[PDB]
Amino acid sequence: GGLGLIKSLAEKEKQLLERLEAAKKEAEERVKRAEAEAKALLE
Amino acid sequence: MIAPMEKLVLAGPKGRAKELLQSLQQAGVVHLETLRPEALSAYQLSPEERAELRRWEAVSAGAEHTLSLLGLEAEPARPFPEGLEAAEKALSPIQAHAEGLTRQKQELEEELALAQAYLEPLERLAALAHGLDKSPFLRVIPFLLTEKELPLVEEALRKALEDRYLLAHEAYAGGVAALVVVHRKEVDQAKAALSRAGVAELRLPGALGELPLSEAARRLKERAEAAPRELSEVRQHLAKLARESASTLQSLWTRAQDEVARLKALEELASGRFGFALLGYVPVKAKPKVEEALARHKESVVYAFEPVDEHHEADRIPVVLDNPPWAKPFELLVSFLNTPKYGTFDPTPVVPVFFPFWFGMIVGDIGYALLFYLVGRWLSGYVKRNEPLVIDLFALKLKPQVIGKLVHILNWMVFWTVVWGVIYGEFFGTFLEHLGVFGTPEHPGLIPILIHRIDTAKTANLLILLSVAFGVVLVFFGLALRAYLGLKHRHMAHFWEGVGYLGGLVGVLALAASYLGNLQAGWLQGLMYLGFGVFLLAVLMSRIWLMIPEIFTQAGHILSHIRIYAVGAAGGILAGLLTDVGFALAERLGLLGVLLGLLVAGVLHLLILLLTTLGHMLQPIRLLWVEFFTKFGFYEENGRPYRPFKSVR
Repeated sequence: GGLGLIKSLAEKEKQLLERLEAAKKEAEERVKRAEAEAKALLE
Repeated sequence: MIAPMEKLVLAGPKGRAKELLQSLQQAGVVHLETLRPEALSAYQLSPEERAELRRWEAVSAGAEHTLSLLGLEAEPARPFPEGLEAAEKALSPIQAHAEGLTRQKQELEEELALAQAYLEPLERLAALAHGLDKSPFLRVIPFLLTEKELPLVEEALRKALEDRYLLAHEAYAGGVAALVVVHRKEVDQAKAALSRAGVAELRLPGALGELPLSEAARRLKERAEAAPRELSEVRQHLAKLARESASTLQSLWTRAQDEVARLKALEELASGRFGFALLGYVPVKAKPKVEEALARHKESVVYAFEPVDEHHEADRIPVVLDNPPWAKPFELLVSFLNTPKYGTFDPTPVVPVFFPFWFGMIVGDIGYALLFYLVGRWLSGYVKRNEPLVIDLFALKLKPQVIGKLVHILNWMVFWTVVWGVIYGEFFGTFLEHLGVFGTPEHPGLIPILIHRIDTAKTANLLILLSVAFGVVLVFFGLALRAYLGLKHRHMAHFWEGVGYLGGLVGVLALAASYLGNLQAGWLQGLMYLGFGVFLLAVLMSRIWLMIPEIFTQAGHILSHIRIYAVGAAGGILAGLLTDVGFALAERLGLLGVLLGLLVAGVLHLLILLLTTLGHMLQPIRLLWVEFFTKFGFYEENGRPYRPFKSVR
């Protein structure tokens, strides 16, 4: 019941932390791809 | 009875949790619970929220200090809903005016006291010092001193120059103003020698002992002339400021108490990492209003409304009384005891059944019951005045609901009191001496009374048997309740203990009535044998060495019920002896000073009533709390209290 609600809020925190870390990793990958494309444009 | 005290669990986001905290503070029907451990955060809200809470707490503390300086009392009322800075700006004008007034009036009173302390003597000294006030050849040591030790100071004056040192006490001889004037350095040595002989130059505080004595006397005369009207106007201004600002101050104080309570309640939460969850306890009879408030929330959020834990360790679960409206006033007397084990039976209805009957059988004076009804009428008039019952003699301001419960208990006890006083046949003590409204064989004037109350040889055995039987039935009910609680809680130790107590008590009562009472112990021989066998069998089923001392303690607790009959008979015999001696020395000695002798006898009877009837009413309740509570335990961890949010208004 309420302990399941507490663990559900904790698992929602875990899922949102996983989503934020994956968003940061994909953003770093997209920034690296943009840097490679800009290096290609400069070359 | 013990309530259900259902447990509630709530969860959601954070701002919705703050709004629901405001809701459950407005709907303060659930006591709080931490439940921090399993996968939760601490819900440390904010240091900015901590600073706003410190601002609100400082506002409430300053409001309480300003109410104390205003002299008014801090009463909870309807709150003043506004911002914290606006409430601070409103309070600080009033707080600054109150601080300035409390400084100025106290300073004016202290200035009036210091001016009147040395008003006339400094005036006489400045009158005598009309030649050398600041003349550059002589100092002035004036001493408002004691009686005629002026020769002892004249010894030091002769130690100074004799054709100099004008040193005498002129007038105002309460402090004889021995002023001395000689020189600068010679007068310094002379003042040292005079202080060695006992003298002191008048060094007062402020400016009266810090300026020239003529200007000091003029300023002291101006202060003494002005300080009375200044203190009166300051008291009038303070009274008008209190009468014009205490309502807004109390509304702001109630709102600040509400906001500070909400701030303190926000600290006790448990977060869920941009989520929040909490546990609490609310009554199942209050589940409807709590569910209406939960639907009144912004989401109707997930409220796991489970019941409390069962009789195995319901200790964090709170407790609350479940009594009838007739049984509602007994909860006030049961509040002297602690809360229950949440599965322990509240015997407060049996308390209102038995202690009213025992107090009726104890208090059987019709004059005492008439005084009780008259005091109930006076307290009912005071409750019609609807003030809190404030006895500054007792220093107790009580709720008028407590006074109404006391009046209802007084009526419910006075019914049985008048009933047993008719059973005792006692009218204002003993009015049957003059007019026999009861019927005795010695003096038949009317129909008979049940209790003779002067004759006891027929009454002692029956009164002792009834007082034994009431306590025995109470002890049997207590042992049965202990065994039933051990069965319901699955505490087979307590169940076997109550069973062995009942078996040993039955065997001991059978053996006592057989051996010590009459003959024919044939029906009781196997009774005592089976009772001792059951006691030994449940002792082996306990094996805890709960020895014969515990059984003898229960036996003495059962036997203590005869003291109620003893105390009732003692109070009746004392009132009868007082009324009989008064009637004898009044009518039988003279039959014309009957009014003064009756007044003296009534005053002595009222003094004896004020001395003894309170203890007579308390010792039935004392024996009831000693017997019925302890027979059911009632000292086992005291449970938890139903402590929800107040919202006192």
